[PDB]
Amino acid sequence: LYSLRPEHARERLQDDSVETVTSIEQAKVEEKIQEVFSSYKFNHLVPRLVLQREKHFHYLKRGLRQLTDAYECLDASRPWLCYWILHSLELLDEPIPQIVATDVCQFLELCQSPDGGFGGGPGQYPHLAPTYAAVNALCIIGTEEAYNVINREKLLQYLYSLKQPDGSFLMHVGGEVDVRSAYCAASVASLTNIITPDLFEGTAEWIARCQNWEGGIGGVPGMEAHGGYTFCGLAALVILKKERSLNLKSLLQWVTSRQMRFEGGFQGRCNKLVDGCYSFWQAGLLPLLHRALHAQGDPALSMSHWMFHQQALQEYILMCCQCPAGGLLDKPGKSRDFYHTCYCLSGLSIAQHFGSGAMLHDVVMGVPENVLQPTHPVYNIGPDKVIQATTHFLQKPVPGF
Amino acid sequence: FLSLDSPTYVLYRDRAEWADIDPVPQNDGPSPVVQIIYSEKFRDVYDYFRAVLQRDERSERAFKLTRDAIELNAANYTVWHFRRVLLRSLQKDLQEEMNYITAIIEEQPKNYQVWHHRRVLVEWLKDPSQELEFIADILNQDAKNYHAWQHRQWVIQEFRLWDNELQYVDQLLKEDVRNNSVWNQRHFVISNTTGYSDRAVLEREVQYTLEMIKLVPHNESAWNYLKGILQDRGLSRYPNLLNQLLDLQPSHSSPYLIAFLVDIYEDMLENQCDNKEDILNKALELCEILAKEKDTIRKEYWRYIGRSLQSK
Ligand SMILES: Cn1cncc1CN(Cc1cccc(C#N)c1)c1ccc(C#N)c(-c2cccc3ccccc23)c1
Ligand SMILES: CC(C)CCCC(C)CCCC(C)C[C@@H](O)P(=O)(O)O
Ligand SMILES: [Zn+2]
Repeated sequence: LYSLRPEHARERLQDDSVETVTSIEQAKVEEKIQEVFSSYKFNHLVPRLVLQREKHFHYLKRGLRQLTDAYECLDASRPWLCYWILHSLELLDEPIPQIVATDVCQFLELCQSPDGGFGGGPGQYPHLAPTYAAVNALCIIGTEEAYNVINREKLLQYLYSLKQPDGSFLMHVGGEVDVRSAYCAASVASLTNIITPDLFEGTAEWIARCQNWEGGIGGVPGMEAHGGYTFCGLAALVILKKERSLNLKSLLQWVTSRQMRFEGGFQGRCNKLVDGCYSFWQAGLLPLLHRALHAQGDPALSMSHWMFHQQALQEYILMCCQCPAGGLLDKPGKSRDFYHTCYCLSGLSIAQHFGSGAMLHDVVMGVPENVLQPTHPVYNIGPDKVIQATTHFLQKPVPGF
Repeated sequence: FLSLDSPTYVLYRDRAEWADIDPVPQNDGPSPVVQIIYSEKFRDVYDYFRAVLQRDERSERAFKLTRDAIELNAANYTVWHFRRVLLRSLQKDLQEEMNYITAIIEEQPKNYQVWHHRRVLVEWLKDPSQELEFIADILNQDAKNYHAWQHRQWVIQEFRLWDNELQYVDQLLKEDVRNNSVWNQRHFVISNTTGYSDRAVLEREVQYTLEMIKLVPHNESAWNYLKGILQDRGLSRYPNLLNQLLDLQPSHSSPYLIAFLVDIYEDMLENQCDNKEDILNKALELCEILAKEKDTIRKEYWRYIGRSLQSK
């Protein structure tokens, strides 16, 4: 294993002797991680990287049905819990009973607002986040029923209701603005095929202004480059087919710099700590960047791997972010939740599968049973579900008015 | 009026002034999913919120109730909304409210609604007089709270309060030169006040940056900054660059020095330069070192740069 190797111990932090709050914390994680790494040597067992698929499955299976009051803090993001769970399973190649799916369908319907879009739960004002989640969900299911839950004509209205003159969107009426909204909108609109000609007028330009001196993209123009926002941006641009609106070069150098040389995982921001979730938000940018670059005929592109250490990331996830009881997590010590479960797995899969036209060099760490189903680098749902959905809605007319 | 935490706090259902209203319960459908098991308390407060909201009862009692509903789940933007409606309708003292939100933020400096709520207030009052001090406090407990910084940048731009921010930046950088947010902020500030076209400024900036580098050679921010302010105009327009950098090879080396060099070399090629051939070689060798020995975590990238460096 790349991480368990002896020279890898040189990738340890260089404090420069000038210790700051940042050094301190980093160093802290590094030790906690080292331990996990050396877990094997101390105990005298052969290291065997295994994905506790069953344990995860029972965890997810359960949550899809009910959660403890510890989840009250999310009472406004239910569609999300749907998605997360409904995707993890999806990745775990687990089943979505034709009855459970229905209930979901039925529940989401209750979340759907009469003004279009979705709310965090029944009776809540529509919001782009839950909306993005709801849709993905329905898609993951992918049945006449699921698809038919989505009111396209209303979706558009809503979408337009949040559209801003400078090209950005609000997350919700009277709500804040940041890239999330752009990606949210683009994702749902495209999938459902409701993109009118002016819908995203100037949006690409707004997103473009979010890219800063770091090469990364921030929440709003002027802000620090951030993994979560960077994905939203790029992805958003890919959907609109305008990735070129950015300086992909520096973008590339920024993301790639986000992988922790010692930990293997990614960090959301330069000089921040590793965090499982960024296994997707950050790592997913590469597949996106591949297309983009390949799109402008880039010869120097690999035909077998992503421009990031697929190995290291798989190790990190597998070794460090798995919860014995099931569920994945931020980092050792951190508690489990469906968000990280959903994204660690998403990262894994990204790390396990490459493509580039007709190439297909998968890379599965440890037990081959560890391989996951593939996920779309833009929507973060099964590429088959994506294709399946868009085409279904494709046979509907864009709600012109 | 009655704290969620008073030992003497209590169920609305159980309240005398709350008997003229029938608690509207949540409707999760006959066959629930991701259904949360709320505390009798949590359920109490919200069943009642559903009602007041549903009635659109714009009353003082409702007002006080959103407070409880927010404390129970500060992320509930719907309640946050209705609260703003009540603020306008009941015509509530906003500064009073400012204090409220101020305390809430101290408690959940990472919630999205709270910060937005505050921005609305400030907007309403057109009064930024408290912001920079408040923010500083929060950044004092977490020098990297994305929201705080975001909020600060809004206050600075909107109300054109640029005068002492660089000073602030310098302060924080002294506290943790590795604080990427500050480096960013630094860029935010200068680029919006004087800009980097000013020779003197430019020089000042790099000088300073070269210092921090030649002080904590493995701190990446400084490097990205130096690269940032430079790269927009061409590293290769910068002769001594390569050299001074070259001097730090044995004295302040890191894969960053190497990457930077590789970067310079790139531009020195884009603009065409004598010895280019050699330059290309020197560059490719660095690519490999970084790829093979110096910074293998991104070997995919480093070799890709080697290949690109071939075509162009
Ligand atoms: C501390 N930390 C380290 N790593 C992550 C975190 C924080 N945490 C995890 C979070 C919060 C609430 C519930 C769950 C779950 N399950 C997960 C965060 C932090 C910021 C954001 C943002 N933006 C999100 C987030 C992203 C995407 C969809 C969401 C839907 C609902 C709520 C939050 C969502 C989550
Ligand atoms: C489509 C989406 C809702 C995408 C959300 C993507 C994100 C994970 C965004 C992260 C939001 C922010 C500002 C997080 C920061 O607080 P931190 O870097 O501390 O995690
Ligand atoms: Zn995380």
